[PDB]
Amino acid sequence: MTKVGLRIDVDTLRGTREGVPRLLATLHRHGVQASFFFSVGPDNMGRHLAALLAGTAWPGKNIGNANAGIIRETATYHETGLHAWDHHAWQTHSGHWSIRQLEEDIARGITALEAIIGKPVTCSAAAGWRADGRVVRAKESFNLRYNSDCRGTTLFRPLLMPGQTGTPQIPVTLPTWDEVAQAQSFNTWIISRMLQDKGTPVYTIHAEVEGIVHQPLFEDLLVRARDAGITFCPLGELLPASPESLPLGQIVRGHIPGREGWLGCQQAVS
Repeated sequence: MTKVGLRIDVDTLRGTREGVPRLLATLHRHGVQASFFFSVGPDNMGRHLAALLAGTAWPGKNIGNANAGIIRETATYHETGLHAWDHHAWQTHSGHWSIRQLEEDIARGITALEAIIGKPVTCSAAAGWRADGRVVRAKESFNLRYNSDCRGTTLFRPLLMPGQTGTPQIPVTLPTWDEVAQAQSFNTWIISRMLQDKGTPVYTIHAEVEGIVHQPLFEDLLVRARDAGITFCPLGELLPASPESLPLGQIVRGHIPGREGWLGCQQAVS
């Protein structure tokens, strides 16, 4: 039996409203505990040009204000953490932002999420994986249990400077749907990839996709993974008792097939 961390990205109001409760019903039926990362601030996801009315040229609606009961309900049965304040803003401008500006944005998000759920937030994940070393320094202020800011191969402590390591990093090791899409073969291929990972396999889905349109597909993936020997757990479950066991690494600006843009890429040391 093979533990695969299941991460779920929520980036829009409609993913939170309609995607998450369907995901909650599905995961409850199939005994699966997962890890949700909520975008709680403005839905400006439309500015990339229902998404046509997603803050395309006007302030977007607060996702966490408009869904504070779903979010609350999620954090009752799942590890819960912070995806973004303004997802569009982070993935578009964070690479030019000062370390103060990254700190301030993570603050805004963490506060909104703790206002909704009423308990400490222990993990986070940069929108679009738009993170690097500066984001590591900015996230060190909040001293979270772990963070999932990059694509890599296995969990690791980032090295901030010689002798000092940061808050542990739980990378996404597997490609996503939208990077590979045939649809009926994708489940069989991703299960193969989950079973042959040499690291710690962490899979990422999106509440806008696997929670809405491709919910029957993702529920099939649940069934087949149970049978091929896989069990999905929240990412934090993959940490050992001592973060000392985790290897040293960094996050650097790299590129991945299927994504247009740079993103955070785990690396080894010097």
